[PDB]
Amino acid sequence: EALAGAPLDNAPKEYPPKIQQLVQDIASLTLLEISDLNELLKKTL
Amino acid sequence: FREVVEILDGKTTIIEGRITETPQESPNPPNPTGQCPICRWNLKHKYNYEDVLLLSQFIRPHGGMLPRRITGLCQEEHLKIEECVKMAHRAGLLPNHRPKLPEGFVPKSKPRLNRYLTRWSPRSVKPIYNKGHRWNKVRMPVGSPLLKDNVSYSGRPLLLYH
Amino acid sequence: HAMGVNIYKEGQDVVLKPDSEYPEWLFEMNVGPPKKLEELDPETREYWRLLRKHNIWRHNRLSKNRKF
Amino acid sequence: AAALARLGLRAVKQVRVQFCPFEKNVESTRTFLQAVSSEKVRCTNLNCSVIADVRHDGSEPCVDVLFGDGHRLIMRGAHLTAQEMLTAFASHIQARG
Amino acid sequence: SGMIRAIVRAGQARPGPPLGPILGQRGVSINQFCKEFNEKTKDIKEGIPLPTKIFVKPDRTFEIKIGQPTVSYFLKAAAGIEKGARHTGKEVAGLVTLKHVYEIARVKAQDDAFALQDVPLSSVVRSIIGSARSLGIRVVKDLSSEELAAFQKERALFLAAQREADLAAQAEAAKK
Amino acid sequence: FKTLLPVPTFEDVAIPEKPKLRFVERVPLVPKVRRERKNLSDIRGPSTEATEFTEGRFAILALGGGYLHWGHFEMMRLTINRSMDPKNMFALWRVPAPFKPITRKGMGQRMGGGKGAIDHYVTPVKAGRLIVEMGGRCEFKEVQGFLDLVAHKLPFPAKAVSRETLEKMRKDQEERERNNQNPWTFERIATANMLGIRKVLSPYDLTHKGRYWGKFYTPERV
Amino acid sequence: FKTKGVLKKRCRDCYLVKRRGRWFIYCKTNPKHKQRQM
Amino acid sequence: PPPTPPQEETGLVRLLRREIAAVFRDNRMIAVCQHVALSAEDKLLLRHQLRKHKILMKIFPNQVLKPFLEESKYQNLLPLFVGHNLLLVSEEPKVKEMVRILKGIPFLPLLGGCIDDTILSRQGFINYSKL
RNA sequence: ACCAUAGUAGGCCUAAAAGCAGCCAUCAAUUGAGAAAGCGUUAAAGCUCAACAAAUUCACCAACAUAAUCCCAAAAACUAAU
Ligand SMILES: [Mg+2]
Ligand SMILES: [Mg+2]
Ligand SMILES: [Mg+2]
Ligand SMILES: [Mg+2]
Ligand SMILES: [Mg+2]
Ligand SMILES: [Zn+2]
Ligand SMILES: [Zn+2]
Repeated sequence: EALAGAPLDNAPKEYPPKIQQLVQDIASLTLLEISDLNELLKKTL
Repeated sequence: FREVVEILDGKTTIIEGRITETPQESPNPPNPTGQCPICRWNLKHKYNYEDVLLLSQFIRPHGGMLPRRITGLCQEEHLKIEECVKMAHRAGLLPNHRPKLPEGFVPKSKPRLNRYLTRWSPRSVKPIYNKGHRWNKVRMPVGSPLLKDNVSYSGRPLLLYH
Repeated sequence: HAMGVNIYKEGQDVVLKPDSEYPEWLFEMNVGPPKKLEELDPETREYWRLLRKHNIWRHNRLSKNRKF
Repeated sequence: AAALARLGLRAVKQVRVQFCPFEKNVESTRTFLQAVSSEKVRCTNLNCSVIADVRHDGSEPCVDVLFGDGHRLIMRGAHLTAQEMLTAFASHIQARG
Repeated sequence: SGMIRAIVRAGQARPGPPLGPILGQRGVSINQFCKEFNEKTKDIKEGIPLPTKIFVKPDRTFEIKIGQPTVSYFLKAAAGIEKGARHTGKEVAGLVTLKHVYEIARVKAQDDAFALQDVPLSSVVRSIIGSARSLGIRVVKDLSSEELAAFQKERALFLAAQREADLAAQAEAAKK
Repeated sequence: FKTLLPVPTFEDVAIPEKPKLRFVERVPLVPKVRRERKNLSDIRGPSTEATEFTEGRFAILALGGGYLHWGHFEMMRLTINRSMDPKNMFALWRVPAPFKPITRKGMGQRMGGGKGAIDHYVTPVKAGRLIVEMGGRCEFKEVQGFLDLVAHKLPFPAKAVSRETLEKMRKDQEERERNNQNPWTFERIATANMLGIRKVLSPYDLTHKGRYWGKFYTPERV
Repeated sequence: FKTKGVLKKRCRDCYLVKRRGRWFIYCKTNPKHKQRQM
Repeated sequence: PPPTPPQEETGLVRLLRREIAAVFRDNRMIAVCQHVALSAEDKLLLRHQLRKHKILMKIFPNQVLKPFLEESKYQNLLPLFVGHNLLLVSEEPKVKEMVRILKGIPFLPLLGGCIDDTILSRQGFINYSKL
């Protein structure tokens, strides 16, 4: 494998795709799953 | 080939290095498996002081020489190149590789003595006043012992001391 | 100053703690023979330190004929 | 490191070295920075401040000094070698000031 | 203007040699240093020599920092001998156990040279044992029952050895 | 960064008592009263006696022949005794005392009249004879460095040599001799008497093979 | 100067230079080390 | 040329290789620095000030460093290791008290580094410090 | 080229022997540095080598003035040579 390319502050625009796919996986859920997710995150942290 | 330019613009000095396009090696050497540049171009024991076109390749524009780490030559052939460049410089070849100093060209001296095959320097040889007979003779060296390994088409050895 | 150590004077001159308070590593190291080159493991940094010390000894023995 | 120490760099006010370490042509700049930041050069005079600016996408390796003859020497070492930079630096900054 | 390393005994600081020609060469007043050294040192009643760093300044003033005492006096006080071995390795100077070396290791853990170091206690106990290797005192792991018989033999043996050495020195001085 | 190398450790070297060079005498304790002829065959030719090492690992090798007397012996003794370490070095003579007497006639009188009076005593040394042999637990380099000054001041040409250096030059001589390119050599000419060369050559030259001429030995001869 | 047959450096600051066809020991810190081959 | 003689890696080379493997394995913060020749008192005071917050520092030769870090996953750090260098080592990375050291003296550059398997620049280290 | 910080005035003798008139040990820190291979001091202090780290063209020895009437063929490094 290989490591990251280390972008800098001159042209920083590239967010990681893991963050975007986690945002989409959150946003594809209903409010009962929002409450379950919030309870399971409050219990762990 | 990298050049440096020094610029003075109102108590500000700017020093810059700029790359100029350099010529490359010829594509097909006759002996590709040779390491050394002369010994792969099969010019070993071939060139002389007269070969201006090859001695112009391994020299600076101010008449200086390039180191063996840059040139890639084997040590004996680098010494042969150095001796032949010195011999051509005292022989009057390479007239355009002298440094420019426009104040000094105008005050002419006595005309330049025509010479060639000079192993030594003109300024450091004492005249042979005493000379000698045949059973002890002070022989003036002509050419250099570094170039005795050149090929002989006549078959006779090159007379280096006469 | 001068002090003579006796049966009481060798224990009352300082705080003599029991051996169980003391660690293992003071009993671990050697006392009397310094470690030689052939004894130590070749994958030990102290072995290469000893070899380097022998190299400085060799260099000092070689540099005895300096004219400078 | 010794050439700047012998020459008396007490006439120099400010040094800055701005470079990008992730490039390939800044090693001469790093060597020149380590030359001007050595111990004897530092203890030649205590009133001279040296600054080591580190960037990533600045894309210009450079050194810039100011000294009290009204002079500012700026040279961008990208193709220059460290010996050339040291020689030009000394032969300007000790001849002037 | 410079640095001076001076090993000075605790209760004796005098305006004479070696403190005279060394510190008076720098141009610093000797009496002020003697007063400040006696003031800083007089709280220690142990009578122990101290290596001290004198930073002499270009305006002819001075600064003083006190360090930990010497390994030689440490191990001489631990082994109960007055002087070191004449021939190191051919003979032993004294006998101690590991508790003396370990206590000296905790004492020298606050030295100016070694406190600025980050080395553990194993390094300083190795340093004191290595100093003992040339100082002539041989350590033992566990001698606590045996060191009574060891001292009882070795005091008489070294009394005879010191008497023989004194007789040999007197004979050499008479023949020289 | 550089890689460390193993140091040669010498644990089998034993230093004998009195490691300095033994004092030699001006005249042997029994004087030779009979004046004998001055043989030059003890200088001429290669050395047969004491051409190899016995105890030490370094030596002074004599490339030429010549005489040694008490001045040279005192020179070698004093120089080695002040330039070596007695704890780490020991030295040994591989040459005897000055035993062959050299006579002089009282200078200024005419030729003839008989033999002169015995002036001094010398030792003959051939080519390839070891003079001083040194041993110890240290390397060759410092020993060579202080033995070249000794070997330079001797009458014959001499070198500071080790065991490895002596075998190196000997097998170098052998490979040069078997890698002779020309078919004609001194052995083939002189032993077979080619072109009647024995009229000019000496009977000793069959043994010397051209490498020795008088007291002079040239190692480049083959 | 001193005219000699073989040349050596009497200190570490001496240097070899070939001038006028001859070899020179030149020294800057100690000028007494100036030697010339014959 | 003649066929290539195979050079043997020695015990010192193997020891430094496993030392680099260990310091790149067990640690969380590995920082690169351009090493500057200082006063020796300043060097030892720097070692004590890094001992004040448990960060260590070593120098590793590039002859045994550069091929190992070329085969390793940290190949992007090769331009920072062409010249003179220094390695800063931390368990439990906390970089306020290290940048507080590196701003107190103006001429010790922070080139880059790697915290938690991510390669960062000096400004990246600064942002991670304020975070 | 580059760089030099630790026990530590290692222990005896000596007016003084701080790596270094002499004798005995020659350990031990830091990735790195010999109880020190050369200069220096009355004793110090200090300047250099080795050791890290930075890199890497090659580096063993070899060279030595002169006479007396006026120096002594002229000269030539390649057209083919058992
Ligand atoms: Mg001779
Ligand atoms: Mg160590
Ligand atoms: Mg060095
Ligand atoms: Mg004359
Ligand atoms: Mg004529
Ligand atoms: Zn070639
Ligand atoms: Zn000199």
